[PDB]
Amino acid sequence: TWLSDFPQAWAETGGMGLAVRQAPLIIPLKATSTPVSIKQYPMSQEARLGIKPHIQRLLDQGILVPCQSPWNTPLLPVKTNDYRPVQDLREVNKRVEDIHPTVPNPYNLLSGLPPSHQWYTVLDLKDAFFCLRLHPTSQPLFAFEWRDPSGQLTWTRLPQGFKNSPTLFDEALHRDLADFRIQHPDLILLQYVDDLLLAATSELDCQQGTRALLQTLGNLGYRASAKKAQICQKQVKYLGYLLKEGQR
Amino acid sequence: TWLSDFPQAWAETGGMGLAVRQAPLIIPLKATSTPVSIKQYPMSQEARLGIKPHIQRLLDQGILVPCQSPWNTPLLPVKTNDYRPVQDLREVNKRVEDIHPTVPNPYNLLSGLPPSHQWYTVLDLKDAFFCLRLHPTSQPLFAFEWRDPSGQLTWTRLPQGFKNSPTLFDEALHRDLADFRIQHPDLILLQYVDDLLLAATSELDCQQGTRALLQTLGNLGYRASAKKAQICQKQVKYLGYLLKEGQR
DNA sequence: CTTAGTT
DNA sequence: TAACTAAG
DNA sequence: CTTAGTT
DNA sequence: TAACTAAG
Ligand SMILES: [Co+3]
Ligand SMILES: [Co+3]
Repeated sequence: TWLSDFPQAWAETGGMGLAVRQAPLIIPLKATSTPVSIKQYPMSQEARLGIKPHIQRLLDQGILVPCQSPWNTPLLPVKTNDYRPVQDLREVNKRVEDIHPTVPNPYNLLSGLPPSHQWYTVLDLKDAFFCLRLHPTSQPLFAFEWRDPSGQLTWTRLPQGFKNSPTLFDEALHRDLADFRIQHPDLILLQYVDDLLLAATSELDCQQGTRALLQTLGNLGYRASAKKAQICQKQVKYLGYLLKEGQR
Repeated sequence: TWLSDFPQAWAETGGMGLAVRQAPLIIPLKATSTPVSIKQYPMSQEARLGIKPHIQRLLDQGILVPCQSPWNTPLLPVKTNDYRPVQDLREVNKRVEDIHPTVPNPYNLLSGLPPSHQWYTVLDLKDAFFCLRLHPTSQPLFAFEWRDPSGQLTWTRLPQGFKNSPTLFDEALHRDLADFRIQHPDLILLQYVDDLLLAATSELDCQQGTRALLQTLGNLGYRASAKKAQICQKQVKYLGYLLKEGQR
């Protein structure tokens, strides 16, 4: 009943997330930056047809909305022999002011894992970035032209490929789990963007903790993949390392 | 009468030099080195004809002599639209043990020039290397095949292109002028392989010094170019620098 | 002649 | 990874 | 589509 | 100074 007991925590049975606690972000520009409008490349009818179902959803979910901006970047058809929209935000990235990296690199992250905690739970957050709202004055930065034969659509949430997206989500989630960290000082919580690791002393403290977290997460607005989940094992796969009794 | 007063000091009127004080050198090998015999490349009759007059002289002067060695390197025709023998000692160089560089680089050499000494004399030594005898056990290293349609000829003096030749001549001449340096402490003598610089306080001390040196050199066995000579000036050309009142 | 070393 | 030079 | 960066 | 890749 791991799934039944926490409906709002899993993407499979929680719909879509929304970090309600987090104010919509602004994307500060470089003092030199001016809009760039890149024309849309043509696109096979098949490609454009495989991309419509995504543009349709995110439009109903209010993640995409129409707009009218001087910023415009191209959209892409990419093949898993299926299609999925991919925006080319490289020219926008060049113009966005950089932020200080806070995401610790995986090695130093795992350093702070006491060997005493041998009961692991691993969760990846589903559509992590969309959980973070964009402030309207920043939304025009990622507009893109769309048409199924027109005009511009942009994002209302932190988008795929925005160079600062992983750092910003990290700062957001660390903020939002600050409480949890305090409510459960016997547990060890590891944070790398969207991938989490919870380690405990006993299989008791692990399950009880995995519930406290899965509840904390659903309420706060994020969603985890019930598929790729790994609940209360002594052996889990976190950020490419294998964890078997404290090794790797 | 600069020329008349010192016949044995100038190559023009002193024939050929011979550092009589210096024992014939040995060329120590690398512990790994074994002879290499490189076959002679063909050679236009014109080239070979322009090279015969040199091979003829150095044979009469006893600088070249016949021999029979496992070492053999190629001889070269080079164009000044005239010919002059040039040996390719590169493969022998690879096999000769290196020696510690003692030749100071020109910058640091000129550093020790007191501005008080503004009266210069500059001399280049003619056929410097041939003034140094080779020990017979080392001579076979630079053999080369010669024929005016055969067999090997080698050198009895330090040869053109031997990688250690300039350092060895420097050590030799510094040795041989150690006395002079002491006999004339008011003069400044500068040594770079074959190019010398003598600087003095007065034009008196310069001329008197240039005589003491030109005599010291002739007796010891070296010869200077009376052509390219520069005697008692306040402005001379030494190792590419211009010396005008202590500048450069 | 070959070749050590160069955007 | 495409010759080109100066030097023996 | 483009393009940052690689013996 | 000859493309070739992965990534947006
Ligand atoms: Co160059
Ligand atoms: Co690679």
